[PDB]
Amino acid sequence: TKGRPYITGTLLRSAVIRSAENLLTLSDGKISEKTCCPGKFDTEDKDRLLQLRQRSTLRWTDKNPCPDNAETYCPFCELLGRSFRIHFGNLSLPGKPDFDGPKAIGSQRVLNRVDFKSGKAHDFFKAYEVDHTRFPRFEGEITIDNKVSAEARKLLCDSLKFTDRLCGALCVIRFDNLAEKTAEQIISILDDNKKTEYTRLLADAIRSLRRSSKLVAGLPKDHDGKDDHYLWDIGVTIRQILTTSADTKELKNAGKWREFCEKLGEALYLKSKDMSGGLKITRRILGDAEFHGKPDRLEKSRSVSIGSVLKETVVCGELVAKTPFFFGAIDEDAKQTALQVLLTPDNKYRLPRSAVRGILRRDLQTYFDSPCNAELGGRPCMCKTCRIMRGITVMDARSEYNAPPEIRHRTRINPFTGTVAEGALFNMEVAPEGIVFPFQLRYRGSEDGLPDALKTVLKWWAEGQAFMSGAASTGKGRFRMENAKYETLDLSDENQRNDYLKNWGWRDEKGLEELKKRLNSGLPEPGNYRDPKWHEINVSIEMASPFINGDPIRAAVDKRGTAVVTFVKYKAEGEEAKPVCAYKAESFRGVIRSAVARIHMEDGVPLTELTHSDCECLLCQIFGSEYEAGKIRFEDLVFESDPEPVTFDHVAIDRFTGGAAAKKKFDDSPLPGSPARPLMLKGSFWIRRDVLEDEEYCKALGKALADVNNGLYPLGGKSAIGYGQVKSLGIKGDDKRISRLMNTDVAVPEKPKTDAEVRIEAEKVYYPHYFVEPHKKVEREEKPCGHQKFHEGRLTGKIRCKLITKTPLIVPDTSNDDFFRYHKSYAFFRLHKQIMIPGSELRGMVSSVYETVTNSCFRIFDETKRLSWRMD
Amino acid sequence: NPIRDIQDRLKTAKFDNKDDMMNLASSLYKYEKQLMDSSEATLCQQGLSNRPNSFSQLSQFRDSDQTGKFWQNEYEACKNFQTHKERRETLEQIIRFLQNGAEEKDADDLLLKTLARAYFHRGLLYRPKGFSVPARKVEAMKKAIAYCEIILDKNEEESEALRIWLYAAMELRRCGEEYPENFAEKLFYLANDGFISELYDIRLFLEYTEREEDNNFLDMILQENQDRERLFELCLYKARACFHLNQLNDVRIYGESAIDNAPGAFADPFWDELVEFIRMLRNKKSELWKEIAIKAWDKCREKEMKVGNNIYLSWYWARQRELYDLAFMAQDGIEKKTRIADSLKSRTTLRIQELNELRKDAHRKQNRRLEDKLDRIIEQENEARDGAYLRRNPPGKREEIPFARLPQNWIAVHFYLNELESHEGGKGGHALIYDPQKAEKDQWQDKSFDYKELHRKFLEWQENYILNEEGSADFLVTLCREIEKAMPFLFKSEVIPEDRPVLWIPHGFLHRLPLHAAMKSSNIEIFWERHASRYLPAWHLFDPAPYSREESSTLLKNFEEYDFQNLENGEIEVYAPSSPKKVKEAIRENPAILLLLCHGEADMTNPFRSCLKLKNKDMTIFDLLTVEDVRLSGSRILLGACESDMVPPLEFSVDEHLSVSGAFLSHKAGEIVAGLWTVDSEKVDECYSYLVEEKDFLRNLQEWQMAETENFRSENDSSLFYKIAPFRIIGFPA
Amino acid sequence: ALNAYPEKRLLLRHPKGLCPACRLFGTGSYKGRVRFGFASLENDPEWLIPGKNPGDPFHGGPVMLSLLERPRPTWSIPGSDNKFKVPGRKFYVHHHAWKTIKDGNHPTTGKAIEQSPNNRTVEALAGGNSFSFEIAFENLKEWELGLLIHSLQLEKGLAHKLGMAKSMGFGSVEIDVESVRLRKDWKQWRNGNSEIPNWLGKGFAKLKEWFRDELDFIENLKKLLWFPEGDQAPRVCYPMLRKKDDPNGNSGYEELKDGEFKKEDRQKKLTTPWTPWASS
RNA sequence: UUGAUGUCACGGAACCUUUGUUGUCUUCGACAUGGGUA
Ligand SMILES: [Zn+2]
Ligand SMILES: [Zn+2]
Ligand SMILES: [Zn+2]
Repeated sequence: TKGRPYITGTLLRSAVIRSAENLLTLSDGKISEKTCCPGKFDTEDKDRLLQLRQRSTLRWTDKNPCPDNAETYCPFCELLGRSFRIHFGNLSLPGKPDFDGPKAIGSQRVLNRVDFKSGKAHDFFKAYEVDHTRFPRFEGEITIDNKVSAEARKLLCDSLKFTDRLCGALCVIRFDNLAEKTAEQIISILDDNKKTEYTRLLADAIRSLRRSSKLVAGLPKDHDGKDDHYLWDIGVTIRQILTTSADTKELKNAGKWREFCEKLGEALYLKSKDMSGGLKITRRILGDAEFHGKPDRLEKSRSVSIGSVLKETVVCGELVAKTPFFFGAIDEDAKQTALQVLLTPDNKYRLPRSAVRGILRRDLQTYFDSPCNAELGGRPCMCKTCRIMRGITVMDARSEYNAPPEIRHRTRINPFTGTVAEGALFNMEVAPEGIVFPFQLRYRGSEDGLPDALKTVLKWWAEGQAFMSGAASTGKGRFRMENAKYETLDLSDENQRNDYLKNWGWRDEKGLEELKKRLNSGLPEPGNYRDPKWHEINVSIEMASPFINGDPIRAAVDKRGTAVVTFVKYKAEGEEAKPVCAYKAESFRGVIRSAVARIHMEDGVPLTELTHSDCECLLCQIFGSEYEAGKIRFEDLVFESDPEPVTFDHVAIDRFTGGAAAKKKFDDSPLPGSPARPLMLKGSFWIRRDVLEDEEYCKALGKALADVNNGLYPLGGKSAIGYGQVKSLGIKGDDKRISRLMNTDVAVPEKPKTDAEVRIEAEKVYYPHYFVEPHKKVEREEKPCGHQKFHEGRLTGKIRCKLITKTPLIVPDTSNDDFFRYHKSYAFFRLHKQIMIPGSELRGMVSSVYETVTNSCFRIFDETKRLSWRMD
Repeated sequence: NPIRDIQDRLKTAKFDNKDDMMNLASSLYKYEKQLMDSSEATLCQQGLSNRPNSFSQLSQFRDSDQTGKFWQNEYEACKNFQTHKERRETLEQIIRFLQNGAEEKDADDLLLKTLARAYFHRGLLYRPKGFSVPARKVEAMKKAIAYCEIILDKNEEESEALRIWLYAAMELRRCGEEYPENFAEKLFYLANDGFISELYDIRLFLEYTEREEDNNFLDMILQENQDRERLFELCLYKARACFHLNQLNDVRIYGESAIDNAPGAFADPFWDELVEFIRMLRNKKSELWKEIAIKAWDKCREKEMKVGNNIYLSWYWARQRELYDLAFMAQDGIEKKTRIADSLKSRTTLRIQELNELRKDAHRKQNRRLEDKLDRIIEQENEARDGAYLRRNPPGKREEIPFARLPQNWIAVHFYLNELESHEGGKGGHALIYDPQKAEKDQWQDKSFDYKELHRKFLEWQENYILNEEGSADFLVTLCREIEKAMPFLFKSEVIPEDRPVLWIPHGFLHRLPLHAAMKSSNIEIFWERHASRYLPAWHLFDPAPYSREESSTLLKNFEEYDFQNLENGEIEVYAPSSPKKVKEAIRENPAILLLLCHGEADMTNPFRSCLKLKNKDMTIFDLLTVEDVRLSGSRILLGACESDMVPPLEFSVDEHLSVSGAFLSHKAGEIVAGLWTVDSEKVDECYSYLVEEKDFLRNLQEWQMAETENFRSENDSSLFYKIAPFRIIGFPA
Repeated sequence: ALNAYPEKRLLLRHPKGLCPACRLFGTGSYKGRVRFGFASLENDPEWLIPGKNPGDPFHGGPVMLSLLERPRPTWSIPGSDNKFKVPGRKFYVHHHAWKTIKDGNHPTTGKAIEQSPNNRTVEALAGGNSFSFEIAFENLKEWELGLLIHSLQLEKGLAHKLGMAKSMGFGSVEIDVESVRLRKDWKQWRNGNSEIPNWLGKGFAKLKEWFRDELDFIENLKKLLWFPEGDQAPRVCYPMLRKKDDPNGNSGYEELKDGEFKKEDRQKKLTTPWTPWASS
């Protein structure tokens, strides 16, 4: 595969000829004092030609072309070669270097075609992308015969300056083994010490260290504060190997350290997959649909006059990420992460032209409300969208921010059990919000300024409705166009056109600085404005309880040694990352989707019991499926104010000994929330207007959101101990079309007086504890009640209880063991200066009585304990 | 319970035995698979009894340790599911589970046979979503080939692997792809294997015969029992076998029997096989494809559905157009050639995806009768994609309007464009001219013309017209002169008698041509100077009725660009601006004259969703067709710019699109006046005023066109001709 | 050995499924059907000991506890003979030995507690402090809800034990149900307070079905939940290692083992609620 | 490293679908020790 890239002079000649036709239209076919033919573009032996023109030739005169046997040819026929006269050479990198293969200069990327109606791709194609920052310049020679007239050369030189794109990119044409070895040490340590259940967790946590090597020095210790962590001190230890790797001078560079953690995590990831010995599923399968366009070779040749009026409108601005975004690009080598983002070779984030055009084309069809059914090949489609898109140019954009992507872990819940489904865990790289991309759109055409469709589209983007990336259903890819400035250039005027040619259209960075001074602030106002497809709903959630959005990988890495930590995300501020706590969009979407699915049925079957593959139930119509994109988009919910996580610790009590059982530590670090200082969770989800105009769709969402508002769908984890309990949910921005559905006092009987009789004598001394002997029969059922629906004949609701102390109560605050000044001292448990009893304390207390009354099992019991007495 | 199954396997399991170890592995494999799916079996929370013994047996099994046999039985469960949705889902699970084993070097052939067969069956179930063949279907058939080639490299004559390789190769041909490289070699080996008495395999041996001319397999084919479910396939196979044996009488007998029992759905592979039979008989110069093609067309033409009066819907079969071209070329009677051509006209052809869109529209408007009929079509086509492979066969007519009903003084000119004949270098365009006043042996004439240059002239005007309307006037005059050069018989008195009115029934892109404005060369003669023209979308819409005796005129205007002076101020009611409610009310009162001046929007993909741009709302074509209590018998309707706005740009020369004029003819409207291209507002005011005043559209339009022709004659300017040419009359009143 | 295989979990699960508590409260493989919320104090705190600063009544005065040592299963399982089994579930009885702690004296000996790196100092609420919490339930049978309410409210004269130092008399709490609200559907929620007696009846009938009249674990549980009445101050404490170590003159652990609490008869003593170990 | 009178490839959004969830009261009393004597 060794060699080098090059550009054919035939491809350059093709673009020059296309530019000459546009210039001859503006000059009405005149170059200086000579007039030009339409040219000849018809050959009888059409088989010899690799490609035939499918577009229509531009028309500037009605006269017949030059004769085949003519003494003189017009300047446009001289350019075509109907007179080598003008020979084009290949364009090569200067110096003729060599590279190992195509992957030494660039990377293949899949470019898909998305079906407009379904929102899903059904075919794709691939191409190598070679970064301009590494290989910017190709050099070549155009050979011109001396018998070529001056008017022809003037047309040629003006056409080179007019030619603005080639090979898919805007252009200016001028004429004049540590990870390998560390993986084995870690794997051997894991295998020697019989700790292989942690191979995947260690791989994910080590990969998260690529952010900075200073994370190694802060790796958590055990609850005692000593280097005895269950993961980093398994062995030397894993921590010492990581600490040695961090201190290595080779890994001192942040770029070298980042590659090391990625290679190490990938090596440990392969080993973890090899361990399992059951059924193995390929998740990404049946995905190859590589279809290439096929040009039509029996296409009718046409000559079309477009008129002498040509105006180019330049729009420069900024595309600012208001949410995390995901431009999907999966590397074949990397398998640890299921979903990856598109980055530049120097690890900068990228906003590609292919995605920008795809969003423009989709939005133009949305404005016209007219799908395009054109196929790849043939003459260009003549609908309003395709004709506008042929006048549109967008420049590929990259950021300054270059920090590693944050990886979000998504699961699928088994709806019958209420737990994670077997093997349903996958990763996704996520680009951060707050990134700024330099935006430049140019439109070329005969209208006065922009078309009304493009004025409305660019106004949509300026209002923050530029949804430009994948993963839209989980709130990825919303941009706003900011600092928009425009100026229309009149290419029909000869003075303006000569000035436009002289500066190569002001498209290079130097020329663009001059042009940005000429631009006027704002956007052209659309004469006929149409409302955007998506409408924003603002959601307010009040939480009088602690909240946690489980992030297991951050728990393993955070300097806090806690077992469970809350999800946090990073915002880009220039080239810095600012962490904030958030409720994940994926988690919130899953809860909302479950609330709809558990109360709706299709043909008597709950929607949770459906496979929802090749399905068109109510749930698939609103939330999408594997065949049709969803019509509702959930964003991350952030917290008003800045609550700081607090730590809670728990112990399981052996039902026989009555003391703390020997179990793995499961302390949690949730965000505090209380009735006095409730958590305020705010964000927005967007819903398509056709969904918002449908009475049955708004009815389905209103019923589900009524159950969330009534505290039936807690947010986050640890719901059993009192976390994530929603006090109220409100929505605004729907004209009450959904919120309209989101809206006796009998005394509780007194307890019976007990019949338990205990006789106590003052002279006796009694033991502090006694044992209740269980019945020998334990009633067990093989299948418990499923969670997939509200079953008929069952009961769902709330119990409100009052607890009163009869003797002094000690529920300690164990965060501070030296409260009253070794001799440990504790204060009573409180949250936000409010005296409380956590639900886990009350849960375990009542569970023990329930086990004894129902004669259940010993739920907490140290079975593997081995007793030992002493000989007498 | 999967757990109870494992426990039973553990009670009686001999590890040296292979029957027990296969059952135990099956119970283990089944339990793991039900866990990955979040099925209701995951609610089983119990464990295995006799833990010390269960642990030892399970530990020995893991040290002793087929994947192929368990998954083979899972595939045999797929072939028995009735619905294609059930089969498509289960094929999804089999493919993803067996992908791991295929990567392994030591991969069992049973594992590879099951996975290749699952890819082939999933490839048959890919539903199209466009004009192109699904790219996934091609990939699925290529993956099945790759897996079989792994087996075939080890054993070049594996019986089942060859069949799966040949099944996928045939479907690649059906998808427009060429045959793979070794198709000739793989086909020879299956012949060496022997003969298989299965319909899905007989076609493979016929392909062998056509390439090797070996007669040993032909007599075996002719002896097959005729008690099978897919009898039409066997009759076609025997007709193919009889043709190689020169038993031409039996080719006719079996070929006719196959067509008489043909499957209802066009997705059935029989239809492409039937067309290939005709193309081969025609290629071998056998004068027997003509009977087959005519009979095939005669049954193919009843595969349509009715969407209200005069509006017919059909589903897309890619080779239906070729079959009609074959039947047209086979038929010799000119009158019967007109019946073939007229069977295509005024019919909307929708893909399976667009039929879902129309199914949803019918559901919204509570049109359950039309929704149920669309459901059967959708299911029947989707359920026939793997019917040949599964060996299943799941279980209307319209009258002909006689040609003598045309009044004696008139002349009818039917058109048909033959794409197949034009590709072969012939004159694909045919004018079928009918003269009621001639002798019955001379009443019909068939004029053949080449439409290649005419179609190119139309596309140049259409592109110049879309980019710069009214600046395309010169290209229009060049186009109108191209009509006469293509069809010079229109200006010959022998072909068309002078002074007699001419009825036009165009086909394809000829519906969008100004046939009445054909120009013959320094003086210039326009067609309307000699004849008065009418237009019909098809001959089967010919239902003359007396005009409406009620005298009342309406002007539904939603056109703010221009104010029509001569039309708005007068005896005509002006309900401007116009909303869908206003339009519906005016339709129900049966006006003598109705004017609808507005804009419209075109839907390229689905003509039933093209809409009239009205005040605060849009009215789709399907909205117009579904209005209840509509009386428009003998009502003369004049349309503004909406008619040209709601027709997409042309893409194929034989494509026809439904517009407002078809929507109004469905309501038995007498006459409809509309322009082919966008009509100048001032000329619309002048032209429509004269028609309403004099109430004789056929005569008045010819007079008005000639009165404006005199102005054009003095200057010969294309700009004036651009404004008078577009107007034409649609419909044939009594 | 079966680490990579999914059937390893089946060797860790009972052949007959899940007990009533593993359905209502769940397992690592099955989600529970109940949710317990944080309790919040309803009034101003009442503290066991006044705080150092009388200005703020929201902090209390420290109290030093005695030594809280690990439970000893070798006491309840005297020897390695297979006749010695796990006696049952441990419940701490209710008593007022916290009054001796408040005075600063040891419960067993009556001698002043001395500060040590082993014992702890706590801020304890007094008796008479009320809390509010809610329990959320989903898909419960009428017998599951009836026993859950029974497990919560218990009966008049019974109480729970919550928090630290349950051996010393700390943690007697009584729960009272005050509202049951049921989800009829997405739009309607009703009041279920009137249907509580029927839920209680079906819970008891479910126990009569499983065990017939053999309900002795229930009666022994209610004796261990029994709360001392008026003018009843049971003396409840652990004996010392030796009789000489006890200033009260009561027996020690050395003297009890060669006595009433011998290995042959110790477990019967421990599983009989309110069994004295000394008479004074 | 192109071929020339014909390249809309800025003619194609890696797009679509999956809740880090589940289960556990910061709880608590009996020893420790190996011989020694004959
Ligand atoms: Zn020339
Ligand atoms: Zn288009
Ligand atoms: Zn569904």
